[PDB]
Amino acid sequence: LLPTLPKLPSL
Amino acid sequence: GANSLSVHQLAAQGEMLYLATRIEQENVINHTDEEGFTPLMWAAAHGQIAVVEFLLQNGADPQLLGKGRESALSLACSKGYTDIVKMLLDCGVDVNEYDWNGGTPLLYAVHGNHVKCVKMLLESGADPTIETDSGYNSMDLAVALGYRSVQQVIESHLLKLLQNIK
Repeated sequence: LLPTLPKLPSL
Repeated sequence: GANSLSVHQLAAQGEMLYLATRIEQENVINHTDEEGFTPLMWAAAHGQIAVVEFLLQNGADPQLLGKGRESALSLACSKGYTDIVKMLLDCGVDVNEYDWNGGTPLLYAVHGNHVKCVKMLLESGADPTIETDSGYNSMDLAVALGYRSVQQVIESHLLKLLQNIK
């Protein structure tokens, strides 16, 4: 429930 | 507790006061973590509008790129955080940075069907012709994914670009 690592999605 | 949290986690949780203390007790406002993410990037990626504003006002570098060439902009565009996107654009950030994921802020906004983000990026000169690894530009993505409202906005912009070329 802690914020997850920022991640850009695949395109 | 908060003392065991990174400045990045504090930003992402929207803990304004705790963050404000940590960046005054030291110069960590632009401190990059193991992935090269700054607190601003964590706040952007988690939609923490008030934290983003605080960080920007206090000197957080909005243009810094992560180890994958991520920006706070591309993170906020992928999630459709329109207010955060606008704030970053008002800083004069580059909109056409191509990252190691084969993306740009516009490609992320289109992929997420975030029409207001798309409009803003286009007005700031985002290039709808830049392609993904697989050869899809912003128009190609909109058509394939069936995001007809995004497609419509890109089309109106393409007409303008075409008018300028003639």
